[PDB]
Amino acid sequence: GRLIYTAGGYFRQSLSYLEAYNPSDGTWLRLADLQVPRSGLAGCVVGGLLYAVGGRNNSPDGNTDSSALDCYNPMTNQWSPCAPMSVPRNRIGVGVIDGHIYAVGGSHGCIHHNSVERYEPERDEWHLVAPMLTRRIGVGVAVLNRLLYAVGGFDGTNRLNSAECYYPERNEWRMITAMNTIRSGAGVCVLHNCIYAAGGYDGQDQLNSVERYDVATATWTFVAPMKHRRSALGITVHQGRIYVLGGYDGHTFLDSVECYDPDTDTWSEVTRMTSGRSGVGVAVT
Ligand SMILES: CC(=O)N1CCC[C@H]1C(=O)N[C@@H]1COC(=O)c2ccccc2C[S@](=O)C[C@H](C(=O)N(C)C)NC1=O
Ligand SMILES: [Cl-]
Repeated sequence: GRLIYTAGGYFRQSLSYLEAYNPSDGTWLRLADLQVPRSGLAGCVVGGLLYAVGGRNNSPDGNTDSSALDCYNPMTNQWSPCAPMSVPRNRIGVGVIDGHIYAVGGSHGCIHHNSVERYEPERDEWHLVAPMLTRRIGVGVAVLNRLLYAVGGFDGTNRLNSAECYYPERNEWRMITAMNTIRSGAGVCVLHNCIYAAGGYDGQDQLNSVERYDVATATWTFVAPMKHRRSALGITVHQGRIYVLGGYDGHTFLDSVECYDPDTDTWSEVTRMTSGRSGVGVAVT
């Protein structure tokens, strides 16, 4: 029984919520709140532990970008602080290779990072790796063939359709085929050896379009669009299906959870979050 965890988010301000959805019985679990509210964070799992990486705490009285790394133990229902990153990273992308967390791009105030750093849970240490070829905030990160892909985002001036690839063994980045659509704040994940980029914002509108990268043909192909246009959505893969959680559609903060079936190329609404929010960190354990 694996659960879909949603951490933080934004609605009126940055949120502390930690909730877990059970796709089998359709139930929601209210877990221990994050010690610090955060939106624009990313979640990941290493060794059955959930990690909440970066983000920003938006409050009516002030905002603070986060360099924090926090660890949640499902067995104890406890958050424990870990070593912080070298810099705050709001609107971050995260990816796991060999139980090591890569924190990719994001912003700190006026600064749009191209820097990337890697966390080692065994040492509780962050180390900078080679920076990306492009500054990317609202970046989608996917791990495919033990390579770390950084997909779309925003560079401080322009929203990107470009994508690049990190080779951990060689410690280097290379540009790959650009997507068909410019996407900042999309849901990026890997399903059946493909990278999916669902939703996002193109500089004008929130998107419902979904495209997938096939490594063999090095091409991006459009698949069935989602029912809702959404940017700042949470995304995950559970039992061979894609789940998109919340986001912003240009008018409202969505509580909608859609599920993608690759066999039928269809999306369906599976549940609703307890409240609408955007900028959540999502992971499965
Ligand atoms: C104008 C604006 O963004 N404001 C004004 C001050 C607070 C901030 C706000 O409200 N941010 C939240 C949280 O967003 C995120 O965590 C996030 C995470 C990843 C990528 C991108 C985003 C942005 S999201 O794609 C754009 C969407 C929006 O345009 N409005 C609601 C008007 N904003 C949001 O949901
Ligand atoms: Cl924000």
